[PDB]
Amino acid sequence: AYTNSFTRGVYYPDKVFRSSVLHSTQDLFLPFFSNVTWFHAIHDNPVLPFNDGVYFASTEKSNIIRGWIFGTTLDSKTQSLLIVNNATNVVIKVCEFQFCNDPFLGVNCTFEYVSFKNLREFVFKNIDGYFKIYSKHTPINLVRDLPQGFSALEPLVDLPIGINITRFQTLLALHAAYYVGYLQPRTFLLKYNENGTITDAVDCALDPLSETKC
Amino acid sequence: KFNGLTVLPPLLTDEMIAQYTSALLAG
Amino acid sequence: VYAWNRKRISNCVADYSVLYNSASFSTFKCYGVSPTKLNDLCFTNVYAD
Amino acid sequence: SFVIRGDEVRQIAPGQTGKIADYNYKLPDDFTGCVIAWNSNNLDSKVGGNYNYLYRLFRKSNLKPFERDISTEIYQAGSTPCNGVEGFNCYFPLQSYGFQPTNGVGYQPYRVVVLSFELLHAPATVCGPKKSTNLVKNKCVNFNFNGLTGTGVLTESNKKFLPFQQFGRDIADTTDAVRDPQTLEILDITPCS
Amino acid sequence: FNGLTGTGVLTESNKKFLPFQQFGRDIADTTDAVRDPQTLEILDITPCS
Amino acid sequence: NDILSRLDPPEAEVQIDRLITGRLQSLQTYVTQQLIRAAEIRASANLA
Amino acid sequence: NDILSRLDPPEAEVQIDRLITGRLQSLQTYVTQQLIRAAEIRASANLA
Ligand SMILES: *[C@@H]1O[C@H](CO)[C@@H](O)[C@H](O)[C@H]1NC(C)=O
Ligand SMILES: *[C@@H]1O[C@H](CO)[C@@H](O)[C@H](O)[C@H]1NC(C)=O
Ligand SMILES: *[C@@H]1O[C@H](CO)[C@@H](O)[C@H](O)[C@H]1NC(C)=O
Ligand SMILES: *[C@@H]1O[C@H](CO)[C@@H](O)[C@H](O)[C@H]1NC(C)=O
Ligand SMILES: *[C@@H]1O[C@H](CO)[C@@H](O)[C@H](O)[C@H]1NC(C)=O
Ligand SMILES: *[C@@H]1O[C@H](CO)[C@@H](O)[C@H](O)[C@H]1NC(C)=O
Ligand SMILES: *[C@@H]1O[C@H](CO)[C@@H](O)[C@H](O)[C@H]1NC(C)=O
Repeated sequence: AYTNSFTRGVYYPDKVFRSSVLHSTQDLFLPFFSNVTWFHAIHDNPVLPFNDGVYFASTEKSNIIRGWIFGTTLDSKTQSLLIVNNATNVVIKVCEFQFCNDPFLGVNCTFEYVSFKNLREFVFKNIDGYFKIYSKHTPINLVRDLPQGFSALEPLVDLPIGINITRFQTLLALHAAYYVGYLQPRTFLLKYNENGTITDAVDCALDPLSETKC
Repeated sequence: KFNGLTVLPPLLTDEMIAQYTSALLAG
Repeated sequence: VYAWNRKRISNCVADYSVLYNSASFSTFKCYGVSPTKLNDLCFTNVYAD
Repeated sequence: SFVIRGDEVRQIAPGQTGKIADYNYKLPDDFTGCVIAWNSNNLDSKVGGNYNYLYRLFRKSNLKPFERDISTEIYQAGSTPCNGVEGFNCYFPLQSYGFQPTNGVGYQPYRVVVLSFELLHAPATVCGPKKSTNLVKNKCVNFNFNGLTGTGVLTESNKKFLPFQQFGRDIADTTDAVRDPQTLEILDITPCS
Repeated sequence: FNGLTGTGVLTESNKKFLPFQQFGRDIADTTDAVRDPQTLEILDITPCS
Repeated sequence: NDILSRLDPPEAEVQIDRLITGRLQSLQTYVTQQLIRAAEIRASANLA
Repeated sequence: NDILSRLDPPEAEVQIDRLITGRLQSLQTYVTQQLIRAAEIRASANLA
């Protein structure tokens, strides 16, 4: 299944405060009005390619999606990033974990850290071994598909794993539809308000009107 | 702004321009 | 040194891969052309002093 | 940190071409750091040869900067494929350094430490030891915030910096406002009259 | 062509290159026409639209 | 293309910079002369 | 200030020279455009 990613996938390109200024930047974002792959969690956690960075959003009701796996082969032969977010603690581990045929949760390590009504947006990308977590939590009232709107996305974690990653997989809590995007090196125009919050954006390669706007 | 880029005020202010136009119009 | 030889070389194809591969060369400095992109270029004449 | 041959010390630099530079450790052109090395022939050398130090001289692609490669896969030298078996036109991609004390200086082990300082602007974690001074507000002062040097007037302001934002910038990337690294408060920088 | 890299459209032409001439040049020394080193024939280089 | 096909990127950055500086000087001079000539032509057209 | 706070003078003079050349080119272009625009404005004011 496929759906329309209207205006999501835009985060802060850096950690510099800008207010009441239109800024142009070069960074890996999600395209505007594109085809993000639609998955279901009713009555589906395959392995997907990780070409140049992946947008990820989730519509939640009871916190079913709780984890992530990144790597290449995902069978403890290579180094793999594992993230598990149970009840109150966010656990990030980079051990060479042994995986099942389908990784799920029931209802040589180098680093370890332990800490629909909801829309959980994420961008995961690798730049010279840096793995960056870009996340933001917002409330929604919509169940059929991804709501149309715009919300800026913020950095929380920079993790220099230095792992070659080309394949990624998700985790589900078995007794929540989710969408996979992709990033390409585009030019955008970023609109900052008086409070320094991104309120609007323009893809300079979407249409000639936005080309003129850029 | 603050990089040495300044704006010098004109010698003739808008009130004096208005007075000149008033004098020319009355004449 | 004064009677340095000069070999005129023509009508061949040159990989230069052995020249890259041999580590016996203590000193390897290329000035007018960068060493890596040598096999992609065809030249008129080459001299080996 | 690594230990290389004395002939390979010059290869640890931007824009360097060599066996170690292309196949073992590649440096970016815009490298912001330091390269430190010293001789260790008295430590990393057995009397018969310390063959425990390995290096890669077979790879079919040059490394991208800051790349770590532990591939044991056998190099396919000839046209015939190598299905995990070495031999003729199929070579083990790593080579063992022979570290004997009787060798020359150019073929002696050197302990190399490479420092790299990402200067990307973010809350900073590693400074140097400098006696901090009390901040003075509403006065033309010569400030220094985490190495950012400038002259201006520090005043209390209302620009809500985001928690991950440390510096604010103007149109001509002059430092408009800073967050104090000791007390998490917000201040403008207005250059003196 | 013999290490000369470029982008353009190769078309059959009538510019009679002399037997010792290999490359043709424009006003701003852009490669106007080349002789193929395998078959001795003449071709223009017109950059793409 | 000759510079790109003979020199690796670190050394080329310098040659290409020399070419860019020369061509930028030529372009700026050309645009300045075009602006002056366009102003003179504008004056002639206003007279016409 | 970043260049001055990271580099000693032997590399700082080269980097500062690059900045000075770029900013001088920008200033000269700006002043030339200002002169041309001021001449046009002068012509318009003479007409007025
Ligand atoms: C998205 O998918 C639809 C079919 O569901 C297709 O018609 C359209 O061309 C696709 N757009 C892109 C940009 O791939
Ligand atoms: C969450 O998962 C971790 C696994 O690392 C486990 O140790 C922990 O007990 C779990 N529960 C909580 C409340 O953290
Ligand atoms: C950890 O890495 C080393 C490589 O130095 C390898 O020899 C070892 O087998 C690895 N550990 C496991 C459990 O595979
Ligand atoms: C990462 O692994 C894939 C195979 O899983 C390989 O094709 C690719 O070249 C690797 N990346 C690097 C930078 O070596
Ligand atoms: C900025 O935030 C304040 C709340 O502190 C709010 O009242 C104001 O409307 C916001 N301004 C903008 C432009 O969003
Ligand atoms: C600086 O000292 C204050 C106490 O005076 C402390 O609260 C603050 O956390 C210190 N700064 C950092 C970065 O730890
Ligand atoms: C290239 O091959 C043709 C035959 O296909 C031959 O006639 C020609 O001479 C060859 N080119 C050269 C430079 O020898």
